[PDB]
Amino acid sequence: GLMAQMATTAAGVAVGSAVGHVMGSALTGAFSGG
Amino acid sequence: GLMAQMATTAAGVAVGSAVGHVMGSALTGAFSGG
Amino acid sequence: GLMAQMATTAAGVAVGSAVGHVMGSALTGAFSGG
Amino acid sequence: GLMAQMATTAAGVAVGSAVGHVMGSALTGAFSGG
Amino acid sequence: GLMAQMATTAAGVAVGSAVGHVMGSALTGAFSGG
Amino acid sequence: GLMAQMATTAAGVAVGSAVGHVMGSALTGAFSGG
Amino acid sequence: GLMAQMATTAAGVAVGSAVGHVMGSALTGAFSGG
Amino acid sequence: GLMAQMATTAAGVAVGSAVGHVMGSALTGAFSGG
Amino acid sequence: GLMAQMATTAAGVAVGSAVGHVMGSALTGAFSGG
Amino acid sequence: GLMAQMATTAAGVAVGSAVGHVMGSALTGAFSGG
Amino acid sequence: GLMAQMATTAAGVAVGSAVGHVMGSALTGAFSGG
Amino acid sequence: GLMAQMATTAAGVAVGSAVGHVMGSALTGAFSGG
Amino acid sequence: GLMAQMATTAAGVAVGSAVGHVMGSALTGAFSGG
Amino acid sequence: GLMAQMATTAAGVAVGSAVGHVMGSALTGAFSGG
Amino acid sequence: GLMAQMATTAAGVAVGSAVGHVMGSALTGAFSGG
Amino acid sequence: GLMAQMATTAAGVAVGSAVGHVMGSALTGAFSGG
Amino acid sequence: GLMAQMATTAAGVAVGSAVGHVMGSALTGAFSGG
Amino acid sequence: GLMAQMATTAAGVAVGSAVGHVMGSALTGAFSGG
Repeated sequence: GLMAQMATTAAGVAVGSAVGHVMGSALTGAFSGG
Repeated sequence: GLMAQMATTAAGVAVGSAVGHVMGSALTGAFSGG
Repeated sequence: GLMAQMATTAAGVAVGSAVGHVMGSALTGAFSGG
Repeated sequence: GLMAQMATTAAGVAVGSAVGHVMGSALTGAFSGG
Repeated sequence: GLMAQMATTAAGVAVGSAVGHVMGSALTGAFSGG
Repeated sequence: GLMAQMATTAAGVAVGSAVGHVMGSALTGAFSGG
Repeated sequence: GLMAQMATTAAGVAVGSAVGHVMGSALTGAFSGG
Repeated sequence: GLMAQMATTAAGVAVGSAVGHVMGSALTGAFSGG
Repeated sequence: GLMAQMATTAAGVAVGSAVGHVMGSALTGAFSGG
Repeated sequence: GLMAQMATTAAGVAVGSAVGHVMGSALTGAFSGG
Repeated sequence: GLMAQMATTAAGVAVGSAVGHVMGSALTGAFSGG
Repeated sequence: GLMAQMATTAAGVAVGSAVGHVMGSALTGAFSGG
Repeated sequence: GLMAQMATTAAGVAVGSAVGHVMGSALTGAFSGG
Repeated sequence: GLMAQMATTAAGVAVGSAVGHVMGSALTGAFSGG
Repeated sequence: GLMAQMATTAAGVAVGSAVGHVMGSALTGAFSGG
Repeated sequence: GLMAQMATTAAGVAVGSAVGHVMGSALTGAFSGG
Repeated sequence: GLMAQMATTAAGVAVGSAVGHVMGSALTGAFSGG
Repeated sequence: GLMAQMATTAAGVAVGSAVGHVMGSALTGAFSGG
């Protein structure tokens, strides 16, 4: 099979932009205030 | 089969924009205030 | 079969915009105030 | 006087998030399909 | 005087979230299909 | 006077995040499909 | 007066993140598809 | 099968932009305030 | 007066991150597809 | 099979830009405030 | 007056990171596809 | 199979840009504030 | 007056990192595909 | 199989640019504030 | 007045890093594909 | 199999640029503030 | 007045690193593909 | 098999540039502030 992700961005003026892609992966994260 | 995600963004002026894609993945997260 | 997600955004002026896609994934999250 | 904007975000798992702030500015944008 | 805007967001799992703030500004936008 | 913008972000797992700040500025943008 | 912008980001795992600050500036942009 | 990720970005003026790709990987992260 | 911009970033694992600051400047950009 | 990641960036003026690619790898990170 | 920009970055593992500062400058750029 | 990563960057003016590629590797990192 | 820019970077493992500073300068650039 | 990484960069004016490639390697790093 | 730029970098392992400083200068560049 | 890394850089004016390649190697590093 | 630029770099292992400083100078460059 | 690394650099004016290649080697480094 075909598994694809696409993301096209166009702008006259851009201040903040971000693109993130995740495919077939294991992500684990922990956060502690103190 | 075909599994696809698409996201097109166009703007004259953009201040805050973000695109996120997740496919076939395991994500685990924990948050603690203190 | 075909499983697709699409999202097109166009604007003259954009201040806050975000796009999120989730497909065939396991997401677990925990939040603690203190 | 005091003019302030605040935005706090916390999440166990976040896929798409964006924050935009505009203060005392002139923004002009134009969009054309073709 | 005091002019403030606040926005707090907390979630165990978040897919799409966006925050936008506008204060004392001039925004002009135009859109054309073709 | 005091003019301040703040934005705090915390997450166990983050895929797409973006922060944009505009203060006392002139932004002009134009977009053309073809 | 005091004009300040702040942005703090913390995450266990981050894939896409971006921070943009604009203060007292003139930005002009033009986009053409063809 | 074919597994592909694409991300095209075009802008007249860009201040903050970031692109992140993850495929078939194991990511583990830990955060401690103090 | 005091004009300051701050941006602090901390993460266990970071794939894509970018920080941009603009203060008291003139930016002009043009884009042409062909 | 074919596993490919692509990222094209074009801009008249760019201040902050970053591209990150991860494929078939093990990443482990730890952060301590003090 | 005092005009300062600060940017601190800390991470256990970093793949793509970039920091850009612009102050009191004139930037002009042009892009042509062909 | 074929495993490839590509990243093309073009800009009239670039201040901060960085490209990072990781393939089939083991990365371990530790951070301590004090 | 005082005009200063600071950028501190610390990481256990870093693959791609870049820092750019511009102050009181004139930058002009042109790009042509062919 | 074929495992390749490519990165092409072109700019009229470039202040900060860096390219990093990692393939089939073991990287270990430790950081201590004091 | 005082005009200073600082950039400190520390890492356990660094593959690609670059630092660029521009102050009170005129930079002109031209690029041609063919 | 074929394992190749390529990196081409072209610019009218370049202030800071660096290219790093790692293939099939063991890298270990330690950092101590004091 | 005082105009100073500083750049300190420390790393356990460094593969690619470069530092560039420009102050009060005129730089002109031209590039031609053929 | 074939294991090759290539890096081509061309610029009208270059101030800081460095190229580093590592293949099939063991690198160990230690750093101490005092």
